[PDB]
Amino acid sequence: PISPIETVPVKLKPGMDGPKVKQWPLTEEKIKALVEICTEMEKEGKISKIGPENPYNTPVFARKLVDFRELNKRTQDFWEVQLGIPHPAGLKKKKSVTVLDVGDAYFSVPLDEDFRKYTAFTIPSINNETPGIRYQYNVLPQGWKGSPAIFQSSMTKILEPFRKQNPDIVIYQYMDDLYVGSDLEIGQHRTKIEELRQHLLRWGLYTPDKKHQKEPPFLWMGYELHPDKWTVQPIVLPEKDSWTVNDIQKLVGKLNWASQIYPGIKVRQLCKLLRGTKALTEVIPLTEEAELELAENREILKEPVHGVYYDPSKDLIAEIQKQGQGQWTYQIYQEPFKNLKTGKYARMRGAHTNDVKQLTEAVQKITTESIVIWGKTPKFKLPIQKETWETWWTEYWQATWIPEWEFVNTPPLVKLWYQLEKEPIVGAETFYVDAGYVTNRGRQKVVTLTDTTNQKTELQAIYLALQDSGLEVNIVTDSQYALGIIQAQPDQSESELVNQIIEQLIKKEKVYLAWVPAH
Amino acid sequence: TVPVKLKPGMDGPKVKQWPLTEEKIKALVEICTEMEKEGKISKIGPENPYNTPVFAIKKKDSTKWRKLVDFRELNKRTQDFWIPHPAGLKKKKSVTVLDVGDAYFSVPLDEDFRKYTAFTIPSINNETPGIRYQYNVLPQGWKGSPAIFQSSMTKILEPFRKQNPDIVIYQYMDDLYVGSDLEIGQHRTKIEELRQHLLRWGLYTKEPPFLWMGYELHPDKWTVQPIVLPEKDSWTVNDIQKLVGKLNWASQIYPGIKVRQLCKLLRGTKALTEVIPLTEEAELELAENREILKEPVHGVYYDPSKDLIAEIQKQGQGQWTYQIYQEPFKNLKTGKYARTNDVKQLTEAVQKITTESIVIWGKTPKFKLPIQKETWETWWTEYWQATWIPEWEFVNTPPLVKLWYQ
Ligand SMILES: CCN1c2cc([N+](=O)[O-])ccc2N(C)C(=O)c2cccnc21
Repeated sequence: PISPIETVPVKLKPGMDGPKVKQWPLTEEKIKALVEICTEMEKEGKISKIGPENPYNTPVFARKLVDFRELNKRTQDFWEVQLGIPHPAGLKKKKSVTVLDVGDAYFSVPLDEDFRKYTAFTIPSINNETPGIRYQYNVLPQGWKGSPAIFQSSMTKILEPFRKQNPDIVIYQYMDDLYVGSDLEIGQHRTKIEELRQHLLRWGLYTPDKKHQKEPPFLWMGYELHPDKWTVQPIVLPEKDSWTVNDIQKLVGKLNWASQIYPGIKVRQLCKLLRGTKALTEVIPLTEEAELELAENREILKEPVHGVYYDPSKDLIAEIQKQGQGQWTYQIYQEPFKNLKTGKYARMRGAHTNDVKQLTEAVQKITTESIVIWGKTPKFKLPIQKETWETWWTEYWQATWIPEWEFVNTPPLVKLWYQLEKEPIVGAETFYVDAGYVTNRGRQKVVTLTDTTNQKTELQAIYLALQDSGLEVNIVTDSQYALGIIQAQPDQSESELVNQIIEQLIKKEKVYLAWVPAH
Repeated sequence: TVPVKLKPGMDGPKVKQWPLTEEKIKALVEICTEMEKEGKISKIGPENPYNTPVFAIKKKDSTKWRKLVDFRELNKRTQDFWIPHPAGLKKKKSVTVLDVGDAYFSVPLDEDFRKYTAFTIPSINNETPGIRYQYNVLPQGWKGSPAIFQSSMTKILEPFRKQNPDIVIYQYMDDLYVGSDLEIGQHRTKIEELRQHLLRWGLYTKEPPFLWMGYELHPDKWTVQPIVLPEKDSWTVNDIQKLVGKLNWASQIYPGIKVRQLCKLLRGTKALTEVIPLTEEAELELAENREILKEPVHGVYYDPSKDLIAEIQKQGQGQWTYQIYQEPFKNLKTGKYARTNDVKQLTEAVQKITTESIVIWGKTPKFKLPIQKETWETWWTEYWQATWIPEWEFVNTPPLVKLWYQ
């Protein structure tokens, strides 16, 4: 095991000891096959013949498959091998990029000598009178817990120097693949490409040559990648007259994949089909709306669209639109509508809400993801006026902040359909709600509904009071519950009640709602 | 090095790192490269599974950036160290804060403990593994650091201490609280001298950066906000209800409060705007209730054995209300904060509040923040400037409790 690579010291989970699992003898066909391989490996230094002084052993079988599962169960946790995956729009444009498959992958990195003994395995001897050969890996065993992370690690240090000597160049390590692009006249590129291979090769690392490499575009992690443009790997929307819950979910799934680049995809209608379904194999006939939606999506998908890459020079701009109740879309471009990316947001945070609250939340998610991709926040272009925003702002008991943003007059404009009077209305009837109401003008109505929550009863009362009152109305209640909800001023809710109420509210000229402790 | 161990049985933290802005990232890079150079920290390998979050914050009145590691989790799993907070400090006229964190960079860290100080510098869009290091010296923000350095610290301070014992010097984490009663001018003076005494006696082995715009806190003037009732000219049904409500609530705290009389004034189904004449009877009940609130409820004491809590409330307009108690309804303090944007405000308030908690009880409280996590997480580092990090939680206050403050 002669190598220029400093090894990462490994140790087994505390208390735990090496794996002492039995070897299930093999036919002589299998035995020979191993020996031959094991010997080649010995020759290469990857493993080394050891004595029966090693009390450890992992099973092996037949190519060679060493099962390290157990060891893996006894080996320390390493640091998360690559956390999140980079998104295509977060990249910079390249005159060219080449991909290198890393051969001799793990089978090319030294293993902490101190830890090798644990990798010990034995190949039975044909003759039964005789004992078998005991080896132990000298390198990162394929299939072992550390292998990945450790290799990943090593790899980058190997790259470390070269990188500095070629600041222009850019390399990204991803598994057993090495991605490299530059803005060098083509050949210069290929040239550097060669230097690279050699440099690696200088630490026993082999790689494929020009004619063997795959070439752009590059389908990776589900996308299609060119040095200067990107997109989602092609989506074919099956054609059939029998959709199964299963079929549906998949399609919807696929449909979403698109949304990040394809603007206007809508799943509302398809999704709806899944209600009350009883089996993955249950067949739901498409509704008229479903057909329409699918068809429409068929058309969008039909024409290939493609995302552009990041130019750290120019700014990031994000534009938002409400494409439906609790449904929003957005797009990030730097150069006018030259999208880097697009996307939707249907996140209903809380049982009740309003566009202002949501739109605000949308912004956040965007902000979060922008940072995660371009390390910066985009200036926003929103369909809401500052005045509207600020109004809601101050009112809300919760804190919140929206980075720099400009109003965009692109209907529909988000607004507040109503607003409670800050002071009780003079000359307006006053309803006292507790299952009914009693007003100062002598009126009353007491309804008793079947099947209802205490909280739901409260809302209904109020509801009644709204119905039976004139355009201006004062309402007194003892439900902190109902109060908070309304005070929040929702314009959409899961509960129909609230919606009915909301409907009433929107109509009224003025509405004062108040609380008073009960009993 | 002094051997230190986690509390029995606990393991090191493996917290996840929050995405950062290219800008903030670059900062930490520069910083760490230097720290590395000087052997303070060193890159670590994958054989290290631990990780604490790290942030970049700005030094106000400075061009330089500051690294802030979130040792909160670590500190919790860090064995206790089996100076009692000075009751005098809170009482002093003026207190200034110094950032004596760099002093820690001198003492070595028990090698066996370093691995746990693992933290990482994120990489944009996960396009690269991300720089990982661990500390070799005592790290700023770690519970252990001030303890271990306590020694050298008491020493280096002994002279000045007895030189002019008219001043109270308190250390909390990387913070040094200096209290005096001197004239604002003489203060800032003797203050600068300590800075120098510190440099001039090298714990920096640069003069001690001030914290809080160098500005001073006047704990002397920290007064509690009593509950208040509207002083209406004419009382409308509505006003009264709102009055009774508030009172009912406060009755929880002050048992002597009574509304029987005020509640009578609200007979039947009257109309909200109808103005009701206070009756001699009720008039003296309010008055009494009013007198009862004039001061904090008796019998509320600080139990060092319990966590200090702190909830803040938004009153809109840039004003905020907050309370510190260890038991429901049994506040030890209450105040307010006025104006920027919501977050900025909030973080300022939190820090302000924490800073007091520290000055009063030499301990940080556990805040209850009225905001959405993702939002906080996103911007707090943008205005944060303290060197410690309080423990927080996220809540959705009921617009009822807000109406009962300010
Ligand atoms: C230059 C590297 N490269 C690229 C980078 C990357 N990353 O950083 O995680 C992932 C994939 C990837 N691939 C495969 C590319 O083809 C590519 C295209 C354009 C620019 N850089 C591209």
